Amino acid sequence: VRNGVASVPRLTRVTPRQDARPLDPEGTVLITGGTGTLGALTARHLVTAHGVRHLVLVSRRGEAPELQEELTALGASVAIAACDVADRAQLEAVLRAIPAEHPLTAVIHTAGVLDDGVVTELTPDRLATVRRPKVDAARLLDELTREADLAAFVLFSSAAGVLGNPGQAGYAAANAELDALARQRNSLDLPA
Repeated sequence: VRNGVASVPRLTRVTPRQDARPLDPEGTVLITGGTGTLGALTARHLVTAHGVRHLVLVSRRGEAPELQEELTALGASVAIAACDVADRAQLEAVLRAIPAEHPLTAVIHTAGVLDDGVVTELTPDRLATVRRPKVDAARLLDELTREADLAAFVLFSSAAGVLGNPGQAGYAAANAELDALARQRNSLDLPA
């Protein structure tokens, strides 16, 4: 209910507009959780379709030999370091390790851990744990890369935050906060 008028949320079909700024091929793109299946898929998509030969993967383990070799074969030089995207100092160090000759051209955020639980079984620790590597990590990416040459700021939210899924209240909160941060970045005219 805004200014006396009530409205209801409905999903409407969207015809995509081809107005977004294209990515710079000879730059680097950040992909959080690249070692994961979603991160590896996004990295392969960026290498194949967009022809990007520089990629940085941020994950807890910090290693992904199969994707590293796959992107090395295709000609993409990939630098991976052990860093949680939620933590500040490690993320700053990793983004400092990005070569000056290949600035960060785009940001992709697919980091996510599932701790699904019912409300009667819900505790604040689960909320903090689920919102750290997804919401706080995206906040850190927006905070540090607000000056960089960004054309894509991808946030891998889930249907729990929009449609609603039983037993995924913290996950839904994280997804909706990701949507809110993306809207905040878009209102600034930064890509999101």
